[PDB]
Order: sequence, then structure tokens, then C-alpha cells
Amino acid sequence: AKIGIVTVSDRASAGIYEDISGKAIIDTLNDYLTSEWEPIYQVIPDEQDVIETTLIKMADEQDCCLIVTTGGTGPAKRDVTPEATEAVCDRMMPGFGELMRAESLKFVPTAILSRQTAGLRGDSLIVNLPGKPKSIRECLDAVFPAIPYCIDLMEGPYLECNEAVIKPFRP
Amino acid sequence: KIGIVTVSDRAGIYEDISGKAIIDTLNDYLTSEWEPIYQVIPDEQDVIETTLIKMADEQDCCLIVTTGGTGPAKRDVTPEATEAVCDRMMPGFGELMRAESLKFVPTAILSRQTAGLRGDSLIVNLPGKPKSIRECLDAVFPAIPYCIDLMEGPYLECNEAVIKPFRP
Amino acid sequence: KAKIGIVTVSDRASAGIYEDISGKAIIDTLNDYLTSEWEPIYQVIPDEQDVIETTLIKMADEQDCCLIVTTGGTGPAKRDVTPEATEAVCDRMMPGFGELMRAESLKFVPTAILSRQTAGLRGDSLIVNLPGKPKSIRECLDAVFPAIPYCIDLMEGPYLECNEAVIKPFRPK
Repeated sequence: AKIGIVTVSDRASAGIYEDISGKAIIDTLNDYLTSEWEPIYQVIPDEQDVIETTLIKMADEQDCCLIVTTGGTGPAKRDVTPEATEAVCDRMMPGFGELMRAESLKFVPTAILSRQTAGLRGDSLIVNLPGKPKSIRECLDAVFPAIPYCIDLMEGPYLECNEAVIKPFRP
Repeated sequence: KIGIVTVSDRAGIYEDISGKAIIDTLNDYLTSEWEPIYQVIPDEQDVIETTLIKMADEQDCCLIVTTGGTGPAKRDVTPEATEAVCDRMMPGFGELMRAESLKFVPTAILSRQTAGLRGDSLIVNLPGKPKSIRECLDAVFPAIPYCIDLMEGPYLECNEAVIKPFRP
Repeated sequence: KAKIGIVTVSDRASAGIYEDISGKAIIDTLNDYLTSEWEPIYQVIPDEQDVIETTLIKMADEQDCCLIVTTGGTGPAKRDVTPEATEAVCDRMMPGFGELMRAESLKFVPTAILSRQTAGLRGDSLIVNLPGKPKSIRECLDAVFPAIPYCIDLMEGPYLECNEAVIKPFRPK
């Protein structure tokens, strides 16, 4: 089981900020999973071609059953993570953005400003998350319960979870 | 006249709990006469497109409902075929169907179901499981008789005691 | 100074006689909200996709409207092309807006799912499709306007200020 983790951010990629977002993803997936898995981690600038390049590499060459991104989903000019995700996917999963936004609105009205989306590239699920750790955990909690079954639907690795933390639904 | 399309990758002879749940629900809803135009077909994007086109253009179905071919596997190509034959999409349908379906089947977020209009016909993608089909229709049908009204199609009447459609 | 575009999309309102309650309702609502100075950039136009595009383009690009709200032309009838025009002039969509407006309208009217309104960015201008009824205009705006001043700060635009007794915008520290 390989899961990709992409932090998208000029400042985090500069070695300016410490990367609290990519931290929260790895730590969350660690609380979630009891099966064996391998984190493939990268921090990259707000550059669309680079986002597209690094998603293709993880999915095509490294067999990530799942890639999660953080950053680059708001209305700022340089936020292009969703455009990059749309470009490298062959089909979109509109239910992910819908739910992540609906959950985040329990917290902040500005949840409607995220353009986060999800889609499939071959047998890889790609899911965009926002920058803030608290939002990361809340987005993953909303959406993760359905991810293992998605992977099984494309005959990928059988992800098993610590059920006291996250409960995967398999019909 | 309502079209019902089962998109499955079997192989026709089997009982089809998807199609009958659609027929049963429409039967509970409506107090006016209607004719189901039923087809089962493979998940081949051409065959789905062809079927939808025939029901809308040639057979004049006011509503066409699909079940199947809407999930994440590569072969699930129902939403693709629906966008192919429709000239305008209705984003509200999918949002509401997923948001009601996921109250019970958390994996409803994996559905790529959508809806749109081909000329005057409304096409709606539904999921495979009967209980989900019923949830999806309970959420959206209250809008459908008005929508058909605006397409100057037939005036569908409901048993107000099972479902209350809105006519502003 | 904030410039806000208001576009009324109606064959019959632009023919002229035939006064525009729905654009007035939008301007009224924005005055209810704002305590900071703004200018409304207002136009009434026909249900014609090329005229809609041309208007949205001028407002965003020449008139430097930081927010543009449209009213009319988002139902299932084939002459309703405001969403098509909006999609054509925007570089990226804001799907949170359509989702929420429809979910807020569903509280009142089952038929909110027939609405095709959307929202998007053209450069640094936000464009939002509103419904036609004055009361629905107010309910859609109450739902989305709390995100809009922060959205505009993120686009390096003017700092909008609100009357908190009326509307509470979130800006994260």
C-alpha cells in the first residue's frame, strides 16, 4: 500500500514555513491505518506544471493507490491545485468536494471558497485538502470512510483501519 | 411515458431489483397513467448513448431514469453518456442525491451520478441499490413534475399523501 | 473603493417598461450589508449569451468590479443562458457557491434543484449567479456573502466592511 502526500505552497517549499499541513496528513493516516503502507512525501511550489508532474509520478511510476494534496485550492491567483488535479485525472469524483465543503461549513462560512476536488487517474484516487491542520483532519474524517472501498473497487490494496479511530464502509 | 435504463455488465436473464425498485416507486408516487419503457444494456458508452437518444427523440419519454454504471470502476460510463446526449446539465440533482444517499450509504460520495435535459427530456442517473434508488427519488421527484411542466410535457399527478410535488 | 457589478438578465426588463425589482433588491441588500464605501456598476440586458459575456467582461476587466452579481436566466428553460455566459468568462469556478445557494433554497422550495446558478473567478473578480425573486436574492446572499469580503482580500482587492447586526463575514487571523 503506497499513499502519496503533496504539500503545495511557495512558502513551505522555500524552506520558509515548517510544513504543519503535510505533518497533519501523515499523522492522520498513521492514526487511521493498521495495514502496511508507505508515505511518498513531497513539498512543491504553487506551480501548475510541477503539481501535474508530481501527481503523474506518484500514480504512474510509484503505484500510489491514494494521493492527498494540501494547499492551492482557494481563490488566490496562485492557487492552482484543483486545475492540476483536473488535468491529470481522467474522471472526477464530484461527491468529495461536496462533502468536504459541507462539513467545513459547520466551522467557517469561508468553506465555500475552497475549490478542492477529487478524481481518478487510472487506479489512483487523488483528493485535494485545504492548508490548515484542523481542516485537513476534518476533511479526511468526512471522506476517508469511503476511500478503502473505492480502492477495492479498482482492485487495489486492502486498506484495514483502526476502527476506534476511523470506520470504513464496505457495502 | 418514463424511460428506465439498467446499465449492467452481465451476461439480461437475471432478476433486476434496480429496475423494479424504480417501477415500484414511480407507482407509489403517481395517480395518473404512465408507461415504463424499459431496457437493460451493457456498460458500453455507445449503447447507453443510443438508448437514451431513442427514448428521448423517438419515443418521447418526458423523464428517463438510469440505474448503474455510475461508480469509480473504469467501465462505469453512465454519467459520460448522459453528458454526451444532454444539451444542459442540472448540477442540483447529483448534489442532493449524494447528500441524501450518504446519510445511509457513506460510499454515496463515490457516485458520479448526474442529470440533464436533452431538448425536452429529463435524464436522471440513479444508483444500483433499491434503498438508495428510493432515497434518491424521494429527494428529487418533488421537483420533477414542475420541470416536465416547463418542458411543456405531460401534467403528472401525485398521491399528495405519498409525495408532494411543488408547482410555483 | 469597492466597485460591485449588478447585472439584470431579462428580455422583458431590458425592453424597458417593466421595472427592475430584482436588481433594486440586490442593491438594497448590499447597502444593508455594507458600511464601507462602494459603487454599484449596474446594467439591465437581454437573455442573450454574447451580451451577458460582453457585460461581465467589461465589468471585470475595465471597470475593476471586485464582485459581480447577476440576476435572472438560471432556470431549466433553454433561453436561460446566464450560467453558460458565466462559465465562458471565468478562468475557474467556485463550486461551493452553487452547492450552498441551492441547499439554502431547498429549505423553502423543492424546485431549487432546477436552478443552474454558478459562481466563478475572472482574474481577480468574483462573479455570482443569483435567482430572480427579491426574497430569494436575499436568502442566497445571506448564505454566501459571509465568505465574500475574505475572498476579495485574498484577491488583493478592496477591504469590504459590514454592519455586524445584519451580516457577520468571517476573516481568519
